[PDB]
Amino acid sequence: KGGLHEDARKILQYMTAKDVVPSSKAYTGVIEAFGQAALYEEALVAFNTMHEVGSNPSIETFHSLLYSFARGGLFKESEVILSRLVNSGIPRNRDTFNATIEAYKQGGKFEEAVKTYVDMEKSRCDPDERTLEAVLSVYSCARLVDECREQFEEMKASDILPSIMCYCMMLSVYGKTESWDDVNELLEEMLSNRVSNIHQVIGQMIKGNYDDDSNW
Amino acid sequence: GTGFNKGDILFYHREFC
Repeated sequence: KGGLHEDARKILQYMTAKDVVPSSKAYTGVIEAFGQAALYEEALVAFNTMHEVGSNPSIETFHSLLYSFARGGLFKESEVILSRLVNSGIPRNRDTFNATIEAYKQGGKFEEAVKTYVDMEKSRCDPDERTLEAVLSVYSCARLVDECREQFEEMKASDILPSIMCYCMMLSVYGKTESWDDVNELLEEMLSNRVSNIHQVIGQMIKGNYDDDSNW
Repeated sequence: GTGFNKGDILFYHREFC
């Protein structure tokens, strides 16, 4: 969880040196630890070692692999893992769908990203805030202000206390087209933010009010 | 007569591709 790949590797080597067969959960943990630091080869080696010792992969292992590959944009590995899942027969939860969405988003395949989005909407499962966050990010990246603003006004109507991600993505997309009026009108409601402190701090610091040594 | 003189590595480790 903390992305301490070196410590996880040290613990794995220590527990292997004492004739202890590692469990599937421990291997999943070390795999996700290696994937945090973009060390894909070590994560794949650990995943391969899982089968050697008999510790079969679980759904958590596939989720960790999908997230690690999606962060780096390795969508070929994403589709390989999806094929592995489909031939394994494991049901695909929202994690698989949104991991695929963000993998295609980071890989730049916007059209295939929205194709997978509508494929997910067709079958089942309710998209969480993460799925709409991913679709908003992929829309903002591919120079689409209209879809971004539509999704922004649709999602904020659910009284969900919109997160930092949506505000930063909106600021980015508005700065793409030099929509200084939109940036200012978002900042006016962003500055106060009576509910949370993180939004207030980031909104004050982006404008330059916190650049001082005592204010940083 | 005939009785004389008493008569797995490299697996689960393939290239991921």
